[PDB]
Amino acid sequence: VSKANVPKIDVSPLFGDDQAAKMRVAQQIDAASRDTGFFYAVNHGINVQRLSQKTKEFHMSITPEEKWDLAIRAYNKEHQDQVRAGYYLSIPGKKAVESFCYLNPNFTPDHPRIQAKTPTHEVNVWPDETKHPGFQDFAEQYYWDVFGLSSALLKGYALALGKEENFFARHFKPDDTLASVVLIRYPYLDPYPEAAIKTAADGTKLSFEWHEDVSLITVLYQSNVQNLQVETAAGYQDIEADDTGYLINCGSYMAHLTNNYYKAPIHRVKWVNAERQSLPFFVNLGYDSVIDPFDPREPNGKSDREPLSYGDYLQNGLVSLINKNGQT
Ligand SMILES: CSC[C@@H](NC(=O)[C@H](CS)NC(=O)CCC[C@H]([NH3+])C(=O)O)C(=O)O
Ligand SMILES: [Fe+3]
Repeated sequence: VSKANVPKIDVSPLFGDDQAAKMRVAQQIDAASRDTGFFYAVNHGINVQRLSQKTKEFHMSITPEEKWDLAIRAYNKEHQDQVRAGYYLSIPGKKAVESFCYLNPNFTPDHPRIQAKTPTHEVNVWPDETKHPGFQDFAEQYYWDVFGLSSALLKGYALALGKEENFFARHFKPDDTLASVVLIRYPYLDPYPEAAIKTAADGTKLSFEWHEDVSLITVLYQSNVQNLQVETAAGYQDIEADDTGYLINCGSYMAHLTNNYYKAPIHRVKWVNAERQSLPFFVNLGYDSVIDPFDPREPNGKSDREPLSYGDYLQNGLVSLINKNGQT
């Protein structure tokens, strides 16, 4: 398989006030978005080594009892309110992956959307503080660090599409974003059960099948173990690993809003027998956020798509992804 073109882009100007330098970053985002759909954000300012260390400490110390106590409803019928947030268990002999998902720390018991029991909004669940000292505080702070990077990236995408820098960012707010962090553990297993390995039509062994992301953009940290592939006009291509940067791509809400000018790249996860991490941040807007679809390839910029609220998009997309590629 040939190597995919995934450029490294220094996104540091997006945190500053040099408008010309921001346009030069926006062009790089435009170019990558129009080519393979992927780029590595470098000079992003986040301490990813500490994120990996704290995540490993958690994954390797959590016990079976704690996983049931934090489990989503797909694994524990007693937790009917946990559709998104909580622990997603492995099934030894059958399913290797396991993970922990958390949402906006501002979704507290008194938040208006939590009081209304609005779909896709939940109060996070956390392990015992005595058993995992500092974990909740670290994880909540990580949400806000990656939120800050994501806001800066959204400024770059807006400028790239010919809009004002707050075009997307104005709908991405601390008090109501539906964004999520997922701490995914992909384990080393000896023997690796065949039931946990899928095979693509082209013969490639996979851990997760082809898909488009359910997001506006996805901001991903991964270990230094090659595993991702992107479908291009030249076929599936390997994405090189880089554990110092963030791998960025568009999700299907960006494809909808831009009329496929910036596509949501189809990508898949190869099977690798290695202990590693996949830590995505899905950049989701607010429940009622609606951006009128447009088309940057058309002179009048008009699109033939109907407006879709982010809440409707997200609820439907997450269900569809489970139906297509299985409960994770
Ligand atoms: C390289 S794909 C990256 C990663 N796979 C995932 O993260 C998959 C596909 S993006 N996403 C999902 O299952 C949606 C989770 C949504 C979350 N539960 C929520 O409530 O927000 C991986 O396997 O490495
Ligand atoms: Fe994905």
